[PDB]
Amino acid sequence: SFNPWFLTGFSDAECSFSILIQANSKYSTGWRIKPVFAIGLHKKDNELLKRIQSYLGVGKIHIHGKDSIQFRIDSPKELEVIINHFENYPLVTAKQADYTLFKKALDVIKNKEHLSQKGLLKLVGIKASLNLGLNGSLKEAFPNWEELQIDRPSYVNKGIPDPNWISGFASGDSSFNVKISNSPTSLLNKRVQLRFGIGLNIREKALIQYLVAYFDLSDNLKNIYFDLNSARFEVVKFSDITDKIIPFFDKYSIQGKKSQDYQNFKEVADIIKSKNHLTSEGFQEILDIKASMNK
DNA sequence: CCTAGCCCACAATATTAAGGCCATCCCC
DNA sequence: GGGATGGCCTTAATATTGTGGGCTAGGT
Ligand SMILES: [Ca+2]
Ligand SMILES: [Ca+2]
Repeated sequence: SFNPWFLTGFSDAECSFSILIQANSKYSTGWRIKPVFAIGLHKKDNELLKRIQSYLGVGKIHIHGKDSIQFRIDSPKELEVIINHFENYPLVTAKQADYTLFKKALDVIKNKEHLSQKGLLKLVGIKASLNLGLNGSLKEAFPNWEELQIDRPSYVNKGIPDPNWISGFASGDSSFNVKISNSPTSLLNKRVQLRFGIGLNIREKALIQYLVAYFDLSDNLKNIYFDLNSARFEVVKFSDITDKIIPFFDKYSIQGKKSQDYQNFKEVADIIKSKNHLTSEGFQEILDIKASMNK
């Protein structure tokens, strides 16, 4: 029906676990509490989110913006489903720490304890270390938030669990693109390369290393980059793309809007492999393909 | 009244999708 | 060594997580 590791991979890429504490005097604490699991996608991926909706058997899909939709689960009863899933197919990235805090928050909630002052203070303390933390509104309303705040759970990376996790994740958080460049020394005075990359935040250094080892690219100790904010890898060696990247994703396939892109990626790979990118007709073919990708 | 169900829609910054150009390879 | 690819480094414009707000119903 729907591979469960892909779902965890896609969720590592795309989901978010929020606990919203919204100011509202119609409530007895002055605050409403909203637990939200959410994946936001372009309107073009409504069918992917519908598949996810049936797989889980819970959740609703709503208009999210001019050309976007959101799959949302906000009920504590229905969130039992999404929690059970991840207990069985755990998040691989640091998101797992946001998830752990979301669980703790949800216990306060399932026990109606968020409707007391003691419970609210607990949630502020949990929310302090969750995603973007407290807005200004909460810091004003709870000046002692620093003391309430809880230790972010520490995150040690235990590895890639299943090849489907990779395609789930890559479906949301990888890039397939055409790298056009000037070439003085070539007869066309222009040049093409294919590029597959994944760019994450530096706290995922270990994951980026585990990924490059998984594809069998780790050879040489390079094409991996650690900027101060970003850990990244990019494959541009045509043989590496042809023999390691494509064969993987032919088997564990990219899903959603990025598959239209993977498909064009391969079209271009077919043109290069046949040396037709050295003719101007072919190089235009590629430029035309490129224009229509990711855009 | 006091709550959650359900829905639409913004924010700012991490991400996504590239682009420049030196180093290096190899068929010839 | 002409003609091509590999790889390190850089970056803009805005999707992407993450969030904010309000209408509604139902129990008590
Ligand atoms: Ca992501
Ligand atoms: Ca993504």
